Amino acid sequence: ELVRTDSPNFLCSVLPTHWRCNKTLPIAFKVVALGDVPDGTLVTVMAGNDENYSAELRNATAAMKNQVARFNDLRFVGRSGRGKSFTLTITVFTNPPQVATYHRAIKITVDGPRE
Repeated sequence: ELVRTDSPNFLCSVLPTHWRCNKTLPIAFKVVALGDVPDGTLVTVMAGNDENYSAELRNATAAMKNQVARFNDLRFVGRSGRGKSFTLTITVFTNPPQVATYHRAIKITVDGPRE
């Protein structure tokens, strides 16, 4: 497995985002989504609080084609956030929109423990 979504059939590789305005970190990113679709899917990273749905990202909206993606552009809690958890979701790119959510969302810091 990998950072899977609803099922181990759609797999991600990212590093934690437990703070506001993630930026283009040197960590880079990958996704692999196994199915019969001609494309792969669309991954969107959304920070809310079960009742907030604020979402806010900086290119953390990313599509897949040969059922794979390669990038470093994706940005979580983009134009800032506070008091929210990171609801990473895979939103599918065909007639039946297949919307899948990531196991563990972890609440984000404004400032930090110390800097």
